[PDB]
Amino acid sequence: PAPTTAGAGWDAGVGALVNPSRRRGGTLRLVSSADVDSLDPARTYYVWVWLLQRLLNRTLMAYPTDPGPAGLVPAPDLAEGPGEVSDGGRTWTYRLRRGLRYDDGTPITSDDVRHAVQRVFAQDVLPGGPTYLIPLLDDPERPYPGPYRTDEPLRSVLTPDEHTIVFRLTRPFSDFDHLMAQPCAAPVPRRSDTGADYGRDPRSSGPYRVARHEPDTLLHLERNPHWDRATDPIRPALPDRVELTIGLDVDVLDARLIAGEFDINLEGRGLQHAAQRRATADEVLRSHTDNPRTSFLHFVAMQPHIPPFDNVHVRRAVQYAADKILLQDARGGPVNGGDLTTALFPPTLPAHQDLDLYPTGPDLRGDLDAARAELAAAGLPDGFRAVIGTQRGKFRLVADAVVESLARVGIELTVKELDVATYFSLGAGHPETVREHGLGLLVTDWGADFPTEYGFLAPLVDGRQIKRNGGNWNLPELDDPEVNALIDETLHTTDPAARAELWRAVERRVMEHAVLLPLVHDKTLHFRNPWVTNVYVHPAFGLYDIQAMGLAE
Amino acid sequence: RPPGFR
Repeated sequence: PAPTTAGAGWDAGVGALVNPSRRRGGTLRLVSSADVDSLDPARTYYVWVWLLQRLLNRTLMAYPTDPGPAGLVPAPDLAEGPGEVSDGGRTWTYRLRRGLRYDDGTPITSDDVRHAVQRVFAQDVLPGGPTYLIPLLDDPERPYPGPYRTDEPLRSVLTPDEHTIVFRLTRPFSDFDHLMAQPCAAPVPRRSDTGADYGRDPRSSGPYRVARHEPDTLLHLERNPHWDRATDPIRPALPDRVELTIGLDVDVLDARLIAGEFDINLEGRGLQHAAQRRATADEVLRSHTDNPRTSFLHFVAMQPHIPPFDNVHVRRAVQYAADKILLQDARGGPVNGGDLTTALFPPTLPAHQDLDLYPTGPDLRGDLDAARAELAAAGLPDGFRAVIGTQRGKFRLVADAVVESLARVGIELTVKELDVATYFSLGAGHPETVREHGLGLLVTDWGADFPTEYGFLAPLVDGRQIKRNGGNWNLPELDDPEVNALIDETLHTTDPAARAELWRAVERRVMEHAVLLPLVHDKTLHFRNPWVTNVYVHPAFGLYDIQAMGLAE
Repeated sequence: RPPGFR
């Protein structure tokens, strides 16, 4: 086992590949504390299930097998080249490779990519996955009801022949290749589409297919005999089989992982506290551990619709009075609490910049003079009473640190815990819940659904992205027409450097509003057993790229 | 997306 033999070294899989190999064979033994959310490629949102989807299904574009920056740029997979952009970023054309096959030996055609995209529109039958494609492809004057309610194709998606697909968007969208790399755009042939039941027998265009799924118990993958290695620039497809054990307690999982009973943790939520201690303090175990950024941001939102948070000076007071050390310590410091940040973008993104509008003093513990001055400006010099919304666990400990921080300047906060299961949907994520319970501050964590500035920031701050019926991620309900207009400009800007500059302007404007208080970029500790080959943290996921892995002989 | 999660 790993505790008795040294590994590649601390962080060896962060920005590089550990134990490179082309050796095929063996069974990759994976573990997760949770079952998949779905085996329908359109109905998944879990990051680790998206990783699993790289074994099961190909897409037009896919993130390349690359530990460096280029891993963030979608590469041709089923398509012969990247999307060809015409009409100002409004029309995207792809050409499909010829002769490709599903696991049942039937052909992949452009009709199947159109069908997959159409399926997304059937939210009454196929909820659970990303819906970015809907506003880009739906005609508001002639709405598309999905492929079960009409057999007329979506008018914005053309298939001039079996190997060509054309997407006619409602507006420019610079990041369209990224949407083609999401699993909901993996082809689904209509002939095999059993709708609500698709996850029970999905077709596979990837190097593996589902052999057995027992809910809460196991998922076994075997090779897809019709996948063609010569046609796949992404996937080495090394193991003969992949076996996922499901449902273990998270500490039980760490223990058995470190003991060698499983090879890798697919779920990828990192070592829990006990194993984090064990692993980071033992010389041999550190050699088997990577500590990447996950690209998640932990932050507090302030909601102008909840008095007195409508006043920019109240919001700035909170920013100045935040004890950044105490808050990081609540989330795992002094040594394991993520990476301190004063701005929003993760350093994976081109726009990432120095921005600290509200510095918290030479010790980062709060500038209380600045905070009090802001409170005087708000006409509340002695403070005020407010409520912070959170959920039990780590979010609660962070809320407590906020309470303690702000008490120093007379802002008296009461904590309101919301239902854990629905926190992101019906709790923090519902504008009516937030108003009903007076949640002027909210504690949350956010990861982009694709590794770009738009994917990361638009859902958090774009006025058009306020979700009035739940699942809202623009928590302050910021609707600044200048912010919105800048975002629009990025979407039709072809030059990546001009785009970065525009996004720097958006971020600065968002911080001027002071509605988001960034706390840390999250970090995690992944453990890798030394006999696993090709282990690397995928910069697009913050998790190991499962599909690239093999087994040493 | 939101993060993972006695």
